[PDB]
Amino acid sequence: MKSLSFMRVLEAVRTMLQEKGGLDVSIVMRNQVEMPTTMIEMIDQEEEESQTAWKEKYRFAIHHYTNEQDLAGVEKIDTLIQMGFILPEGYKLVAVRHCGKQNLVKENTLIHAKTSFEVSICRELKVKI
Amino acid sequence: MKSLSFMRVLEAVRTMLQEKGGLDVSIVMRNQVEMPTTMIEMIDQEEEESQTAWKEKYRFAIHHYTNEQDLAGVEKIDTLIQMGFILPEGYKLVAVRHCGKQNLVKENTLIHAKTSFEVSICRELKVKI
Amino acid sequence: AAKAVAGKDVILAVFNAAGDKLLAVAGQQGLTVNRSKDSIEITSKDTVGGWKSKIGGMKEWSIENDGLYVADAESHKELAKYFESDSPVCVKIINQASKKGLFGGLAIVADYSFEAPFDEAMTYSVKLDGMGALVDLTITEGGDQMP
Amino acid sequence: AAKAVAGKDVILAVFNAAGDKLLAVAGQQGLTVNRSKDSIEITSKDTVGGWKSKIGGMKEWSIENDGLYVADAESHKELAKYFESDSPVCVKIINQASKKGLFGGLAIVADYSFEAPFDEAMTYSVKLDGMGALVDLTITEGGDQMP
Amino acid sequence: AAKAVAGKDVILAVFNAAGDKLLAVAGQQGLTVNRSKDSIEITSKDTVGGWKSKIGGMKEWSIENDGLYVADAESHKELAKYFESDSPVCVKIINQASKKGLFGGLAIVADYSFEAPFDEAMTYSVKLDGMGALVDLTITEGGDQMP
Amino acid sequence: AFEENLYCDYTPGAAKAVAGKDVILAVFNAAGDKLLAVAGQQGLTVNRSKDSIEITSKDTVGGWKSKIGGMKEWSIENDGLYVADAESHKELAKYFESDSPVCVKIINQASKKGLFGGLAIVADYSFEAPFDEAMTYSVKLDGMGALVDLTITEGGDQMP
Amino acid sequence: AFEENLYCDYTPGAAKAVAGKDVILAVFNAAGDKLLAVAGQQGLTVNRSKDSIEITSKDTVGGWKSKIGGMKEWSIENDGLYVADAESHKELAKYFESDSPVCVKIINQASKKGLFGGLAIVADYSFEAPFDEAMTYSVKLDGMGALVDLTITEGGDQMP
Amino acid sequence: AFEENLYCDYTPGAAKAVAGKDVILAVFNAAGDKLLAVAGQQGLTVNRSKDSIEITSKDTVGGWKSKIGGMKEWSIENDGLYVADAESHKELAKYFESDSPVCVKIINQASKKGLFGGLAIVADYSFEAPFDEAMTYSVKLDGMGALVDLTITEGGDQMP
Amino acid sequence: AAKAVAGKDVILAVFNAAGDKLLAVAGQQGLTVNRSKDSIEITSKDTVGGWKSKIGGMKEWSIENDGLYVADAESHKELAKYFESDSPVCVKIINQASKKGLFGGLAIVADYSFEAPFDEAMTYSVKLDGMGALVDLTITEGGDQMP
Amino acid sequence: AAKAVAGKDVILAVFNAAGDKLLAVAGQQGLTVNRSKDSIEITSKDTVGGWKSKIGGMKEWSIENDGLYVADAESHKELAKYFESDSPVCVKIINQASKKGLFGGLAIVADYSFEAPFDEAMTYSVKLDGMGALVDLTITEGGDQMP
Amino acid sequence: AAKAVAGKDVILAVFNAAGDKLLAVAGQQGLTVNRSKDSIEITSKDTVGGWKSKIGGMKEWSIENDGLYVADAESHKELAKYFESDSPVCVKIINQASKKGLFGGLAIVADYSFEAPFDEAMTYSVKLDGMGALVDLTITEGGDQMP
Amino acid sequence: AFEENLYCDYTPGAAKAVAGKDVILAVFNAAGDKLLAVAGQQGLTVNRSKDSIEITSKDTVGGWKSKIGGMKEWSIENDGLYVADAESHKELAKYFESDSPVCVKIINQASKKGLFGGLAIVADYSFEAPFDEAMTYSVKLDGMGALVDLTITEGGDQMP
Repeated sequence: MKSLSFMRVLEAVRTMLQEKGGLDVSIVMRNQVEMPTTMIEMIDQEEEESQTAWKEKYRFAIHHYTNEQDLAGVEKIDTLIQMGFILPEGYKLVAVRHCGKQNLVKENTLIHAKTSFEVSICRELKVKI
Repeated sequence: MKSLSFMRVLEAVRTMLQEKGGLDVSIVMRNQVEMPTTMIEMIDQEEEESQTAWKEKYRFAIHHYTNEQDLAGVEKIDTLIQMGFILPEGYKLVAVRHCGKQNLVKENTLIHAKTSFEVSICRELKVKI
Repeated sequence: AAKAVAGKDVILAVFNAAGDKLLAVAGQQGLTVNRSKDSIEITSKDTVGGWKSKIGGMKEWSIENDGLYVADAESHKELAKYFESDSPVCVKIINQASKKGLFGGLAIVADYSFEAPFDEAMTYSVKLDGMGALVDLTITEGGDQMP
Repeated sequence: AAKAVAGKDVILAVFNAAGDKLLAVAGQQGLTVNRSKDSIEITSKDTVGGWKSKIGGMKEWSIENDGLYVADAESHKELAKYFESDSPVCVKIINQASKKGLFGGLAIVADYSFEAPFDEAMTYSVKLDGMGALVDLTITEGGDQMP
Repeated sequence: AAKAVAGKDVILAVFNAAGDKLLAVAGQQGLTVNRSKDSIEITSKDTVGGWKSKIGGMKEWSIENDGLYVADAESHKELAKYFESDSPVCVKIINQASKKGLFGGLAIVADYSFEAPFDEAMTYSVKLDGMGALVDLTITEGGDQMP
Repeated sequence: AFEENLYCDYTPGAAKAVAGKDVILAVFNAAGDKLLAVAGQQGLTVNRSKDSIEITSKDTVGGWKSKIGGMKEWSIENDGLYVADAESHKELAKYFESDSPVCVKIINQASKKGLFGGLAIVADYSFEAPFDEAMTYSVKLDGMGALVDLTITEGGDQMP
Repeated sequence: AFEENLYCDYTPGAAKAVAGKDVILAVFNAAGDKLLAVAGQQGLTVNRSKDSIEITSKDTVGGWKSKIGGMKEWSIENDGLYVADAESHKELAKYFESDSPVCVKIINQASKKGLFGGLAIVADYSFEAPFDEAMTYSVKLDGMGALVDLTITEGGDQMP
Repeated sequence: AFEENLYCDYTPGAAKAVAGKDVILAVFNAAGDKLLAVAGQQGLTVNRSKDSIEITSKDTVGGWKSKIGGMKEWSIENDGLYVADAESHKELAKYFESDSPVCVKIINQASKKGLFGGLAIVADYSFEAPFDEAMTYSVKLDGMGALVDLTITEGGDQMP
Repeated sequence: AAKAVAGKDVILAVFNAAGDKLLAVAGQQGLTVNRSKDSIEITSKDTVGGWKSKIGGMKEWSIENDGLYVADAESHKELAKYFESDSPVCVKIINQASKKGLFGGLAIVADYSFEAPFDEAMTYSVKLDGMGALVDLTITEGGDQMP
Repeated sequence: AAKAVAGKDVILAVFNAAGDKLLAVAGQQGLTVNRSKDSIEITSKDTVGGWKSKIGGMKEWSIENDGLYVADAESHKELAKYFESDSPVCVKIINQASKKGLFGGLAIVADYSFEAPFDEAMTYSVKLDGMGALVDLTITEGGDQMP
Repeated sequence: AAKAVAGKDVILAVFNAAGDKLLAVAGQQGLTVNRSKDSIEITSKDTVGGWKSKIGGMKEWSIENDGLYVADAESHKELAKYFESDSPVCVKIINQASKKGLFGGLAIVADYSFEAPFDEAMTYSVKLDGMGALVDLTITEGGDQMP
Repeated sequence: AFEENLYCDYTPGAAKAVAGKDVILAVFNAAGDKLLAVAGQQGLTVNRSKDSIEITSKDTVGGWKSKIGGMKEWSIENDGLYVADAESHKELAKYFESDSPVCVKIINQASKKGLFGGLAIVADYSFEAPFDEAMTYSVKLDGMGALVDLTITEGGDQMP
């Protein structure tokens, strides 16, 4: 079964977020922004090592910008992402773990919280016939 | 059990610091600063290996800026951080240890002491039923 | 089909002394089931060919299980009684995801040992030697008492 | 020529009880075939030289196959039946790429064991002990039934 | 419950010569308690089936404890006397955090060896072979003298 | 079981072997209506011997020693795991104390064919109690009369 | 111990074995009121033999040798660890020097059932003291008459 | 050695064993005033037997054979390392060539108790010298008369 | 001189059935030649000194080879024929760089086994046991047939 | 106290032939002291319980010492003389930091080997097997000569 | 002193058939000189104490040498002849840096094997078993012929 | 060898062992002027036995048989490596064929002390040649009279 591109993962996570949290989340990543929002950045994608199944690790990021320190929003996004989401048929979401940089900085006139996630997706089992 | 977000760790440690040492310490990171203060810089959060328990390592930093050499104050901050803090139910601190950069510089017209901590938090033990 | 069975869903269960409860061994982290058969030799060289002839012999089975040790749980205080009382124990292998029984049989606690490393959690190991038939519940009807 | 044969293209196949269907054991992940011959000592000290004299003895063979374990596949529902009934099993090696058989023979299931790590899938291991001649199908015409 | 016991809380204690002081063996860094039983073979082939029959055998136990070695410690001046005098030693296993004993018994110091690396501290190893019953203190009332 | 038996030959033409777990000893009860299988059997030996009388005559060409076959006798040896409660063991003791000739049979319990039936006397009934093993028994039966071979004679297939 | 005993059969229908750690030799004291278990017992053997008288008559059809049951004798071998001050070991020596018959019994502690009782003489009381081992003893008893089998008779179940 | 002996039981009620390293054969010197322990002692075997006389009368009910006890005898076999200059080995030879009886005593050097004393003669004084080992000796002593046991009789506790 | 011989330049070759073609074993990846001699002990301790005396016994030799497996290779189609017929086989070791033979002799195919991973190419292993003398061609004149 | 002893402070020394000088073996990098005791089995099954009875047997000890090898050192010129001349060596283990002796005894040089790796320095290994008592100096007064 | 001897300075040398030349075997990369002495057990338990008495037994020695193998090197053309002819060979261990001999002996080529991986150079291994005394040239005068 | 012999006891007070490599067998040549050590020696066994006559009379209290020692005999068994051209072997064969008594001696070549001298007959002179070993020889000598013990008698120390 062909490897799933990061674009499908992005669509799936956007749909899960908007459906279960009512969150308007954009996928396109920007550099210089304004006004509070929530944005998803795909970092990278690689192959994990397991001699049982074809498995891939997708690392993405969630940028939450807001003029106020919003604890509830970041905690809710944490809960929703760590809960898991639906994938296109033929893929299994195995593990969602934190990895990479976790940051809470203030830029210009608003606070920027960066939360990086690493999700494991299995596509097929490594067995002959 | 779902992993803690870094922001929860920041809130717990900030509350512990303020309540036990009477220190006004902010979580939001600021780059160009003036007047003495104390700030907490979240570095990252990763998943450490121990094949009995789900344990995660949170690396953060404490920036202490003072117009004059503040010695016992950073001593007290370090000592309080090393004694441990209260985390929400279901999570246990395992060890608090120094890691990363430990730095003491003079910038602009004030001294900047950076003390980086790495804490281990066990969420639940790795066991089938 | 299933194409696989994830390992965190196969567990070892032990019948209590009365047999009314199937207690799942707490702290389980590993499980190995060994089933072997002897091979007898009948090579008599009045037979043409050139390959050494054999038949299948006698069958035996055993189970090894290791994991974290908890001293107060109900399951670990019963293995102690079984080991001390020299009594056969009823063991079962359960797929707690597919909810199907796999193998049940009478076994003898041959080894009940454990280690206490300084920088780790105190772990335990158990070996059960088979006394008689190990029933393959994957081919036989019944055997689904879950707990 | 081909200059190689990829390892994911040679598989173990088992004949069902009636022999009508060649079932490929599901979850195949590894395979090794051992074929050995004994050596006799004809070392008699009336011969010039200084080297030890030997001849060829008896031949035997064995097969070890391990992989992921699924208990619902018909292939694994037959291996249990053969194991419990002590009946000889018909085994074949198929190069499912070149569509040619490799080695067929009668074997006895000497071992049927499997492991359940908590962070992996439940894996199974099978040892088949040689019962009689192992017909080399690469040197003998025929033996190409595909399933 | 606790769901686990931290390994840095299980310690080994030795009764002094008069039995008045339970000395915690100084320098403890590891601990292993092995409890084994034999298996008798009762295969009588007038019995239908096809699986090998066994009964409970004979039980014994042993302990190995290793760590850093300090010669002037009181506990290390008691183990030496027991080893040199061929006298039984009373050993106990303590969960010093939960203030509960686990196993006590009489043992003989079968091995007392220690090794001194060039770039590391001097370490020691001890093996105690069981003389008789290893009394379990978790299913028996009493046995909680801490020191 | 196919490919025209190109490598797997299940054709029945012989057994080529008889597993020793398929041969058992059976003893007739005192009334003779029940064949008891000696419980705990683990070993079996059948001895059948004939002497040789020498008739070397010093007027025969050659240089070899001439003989004929002597008298024939037979005996059975058995040993195995012993329990004192089994009925078959409750019959061997009775025969031993009563000096009663006992009818014994050798049964291929797999092929359902008898092998040898005959009348014997219990010459030895001994047993051991090793401390790290299971207490086991040994029996010797001395043949009184012919050992009727059931592999050449017809009948004798009572399995119990 | 449940699921209708689908795989775990706990039904007691026999013993199928008697572990050798359960068969002990017991000796009656001089007064006959105390049964002492010989201390340090580690091995036991009971021999029961019968002679075979041949009656082969040269006028019998057949071709097999004729034999009957002769006379019966029995003996006991015991071996184990020897401690000199044990009461049982201080009694066997007395019987050995006095040439008195001694009453012996075979006891299964687990079944609490007597097996074989009789009168015997210590024909041999020897022991060895290997330097790297424990000093062990061996006793040989010969019986002057009936070895009463307590597995077929009623009574004789005193434990000590 | 405490906690009310909850798990550690030292309470002396027996020895439960006698290490073979504590049992040593010793002989009296020619003057009979010095008890010398044979150097290099590594093995010991004390054999004691009594003959059995058959009284089988063909008019006795039952079915077993009648026996009584005959005459008694004893012997000692001791082997070990041999050194030529030891007094014990310089005394054994004196007994050997002179054919004089020697007083022998078997002593438990741990319990400080004697076991058996007697008068014996060296019927076999042999020794072996394997090239890749230390040269080893063996001694056989046959007794003339009673082997007086010191476990039932009072006295005989001289150590040396 | 050469100061070394590259390991990819030394190969194992086999004579065909009639012996008219020297075929290099297709798929060669490794090679080991073992030549051993027995040792007899003659320590009669009438000799002064203090060192244990020894003399020479008998000489044996063997070859281990392994590599990738190609079923259609005629050399691989000849090793099977030699293994099946229990016939002695003539083997030679060729330095294809200097075009010089090294070792030739008669051997028996003691082991012809091969194993196939899932993520690699199917590999083969051959063991040849010496049937008598192994003549070294580096000391003796001749033995340079290349193919 | 100390709570530890650095491994660079436990050092092995031997006595010269006259015994007037204690020489530390130059070049040592490691040290291992083994002290073992045998265990007899005395199970007399007239006893209640279910555990196996044991007493202690004989005691013997051994020393492993390895390090860098320098030939001209006088101490290594003494071990060689002992190994050749089959004379016992008086060996002592001392703590050069606390200036305390630990263990003294007679030993035989059972193994005296050394290594000469291409990219390293020549390293030596020594095995000492003691004939009898290894008197420990940590429980008895005396044995404190350092040199 | 030197406090060390480099391992690239210790070499193995062989006397040729005539004995007029000392050959430095080409391609040397490792040396091992094993010297052992047996131990005879003199446990007679009429001796007070509690330790096992032993004496020195018999002495033996052996040499292991591995490295790169160039067949045309005339040094290797003597090892082959000695191996084939079962003739004892004179061997000397030489320090080419200090210009001092270390150990001379009469040895027998007990093992001569070599390996040819395709991704490396052909390496050879040689075992020499000692036929009697190994003269230690470090204590004895003389023995300084380098070549 | 010092610190007041605190742990190392170098004081020689005995031997406590004699390795078999120090005990050899030597024979006298025909002229009787050279003591030759048997070449290739690897084993030695000296047997010294004494007969025992029974004097048991049926009017003696007790129960033990009365015994008195009879005659004494000695023998030697040697074996080891055989080389044909050795002088000692070229002397043994001459004695074997000539039926001449040979003077034999047992020598402790380390302590330089004689042990046993006597006159013997070469009763057996056999040798084996296993194909995978060295050809070994075995010799048996039976003594014609007294074997003089040299550990109790002064003299007899000719070393060669």
